[PDB]
Amino acid sequence: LVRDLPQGFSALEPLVDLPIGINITRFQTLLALHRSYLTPGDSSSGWTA
Amino acid sequence: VQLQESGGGLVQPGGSLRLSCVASGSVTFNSMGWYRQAPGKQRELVAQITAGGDTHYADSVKGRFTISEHRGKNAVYLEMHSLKPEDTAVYYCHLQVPFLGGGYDYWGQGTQVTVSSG
Amino acid sequence: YRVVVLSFELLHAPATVCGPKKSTNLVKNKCVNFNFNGLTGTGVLTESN
Ligand SMILES: *[C@@H]1O[C@H](CO)[C@@H](O)[C@H](O)[C@H]1NC(C)=O
Repeated sequence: LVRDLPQGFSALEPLVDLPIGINITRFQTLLALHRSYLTPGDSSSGWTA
Repeated sequence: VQLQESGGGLVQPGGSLRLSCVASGSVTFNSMGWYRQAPGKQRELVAQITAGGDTHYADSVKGRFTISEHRGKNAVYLEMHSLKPEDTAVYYCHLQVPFLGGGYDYWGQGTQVTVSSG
Repeated sequence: YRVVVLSFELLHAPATVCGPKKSTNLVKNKCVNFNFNGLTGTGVLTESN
């Protein structure tokens, strides 16, 4: 029942280091397309709006 | 990095010994896996234990491996008995640590175990 | 001629092919000089809970 960040504190544990060694300046997020681009539905073809 | 494992003993066929993934502390998990690989063949599966209680074994290892989980020392122990020379391999412990919803097992660590009469 | 080339990657990575930095054996309950992964010093080394 929280849409935004819930109030509280939680320490972050270090999962993994990656040996890349290149510059990074811009980033992007990849989502799952639940609907169809060729024949989009009227509604609910996505995931719960 | 994080976790680690080594050890193991070289024994004659038909013996019994306890492979142990040496503990690296309390880690969140739901599935512990013992897994074996030998050169010249595809890396194969040995057995998985589940924090809930599920236990799965490979088809070729019936009646010879017993898997157990110890939550105080948080280590999985495989007791192996009635050995035949097809177990000559190196054995790895793959984790389950939830990454985005599971993944990134720590099976980097290995234990070289060869069963032989000489 | 059987030609074998070993290319070693000395990059900004957690080293994986290493170990000839042999360790001999360790001693406990006795005041010794210790070099622990670069931590140099002296002391008695005991089991910790
Ligand atoms: C990448 O970073 C290096 C600094 O190490 C800099 O010299 C170089 O110009 C950078 N290149 C780009 C494309 O950002």
